[PDB]
Amino acid sequence: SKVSEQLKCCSGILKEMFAKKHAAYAWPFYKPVDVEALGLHDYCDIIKHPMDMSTIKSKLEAREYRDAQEFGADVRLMFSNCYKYNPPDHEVVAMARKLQDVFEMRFAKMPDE
Ligand SMILES: COc1cc2c(cc1-c1c(C)noc1C)[nH]c1nc(C)nc(-c3ccnc4ccccc34)c12
Repeated sequence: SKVSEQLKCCSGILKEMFAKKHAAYAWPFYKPVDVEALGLHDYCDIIKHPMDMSTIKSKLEAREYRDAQEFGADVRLMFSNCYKYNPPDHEVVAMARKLQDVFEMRFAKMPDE
């Protein structure tokens, strides 16, 4: 009951995060950070656990998340990596804050029974 409902909510949230209406700020989070293409030679020294929306999508499709808290932790890990690696005034950090606001506002509405 509660768990299947929670996972439909998580799937809905991730689908919205991929939607065209949020694409102008969500697109850097769609795929794993390409360290070689972006020349981020210190990325793996700073970030021990990379995360992105396509990875979260694959984990939802594989039924890897047992509940909403685990899904939530991966979404927040993705934003935390962005805040850790990039300076706070970077354009990508402004995009992260906007996409995190979309996520947190809907994740707050998670079914609780
Ligand atoms: C600066 O952070 C990123 C940039 C890009 C990214 C991921 C990250 C990233 C990091 C690091 N930590 O968390 C995220 C999210 N994926 C990309 N794909 C492409 C093709 N271009 C860019 C990009 C290149 C140059 N300036 C930009 C300015 C703003 C936004 C994107 C870019 C990026």
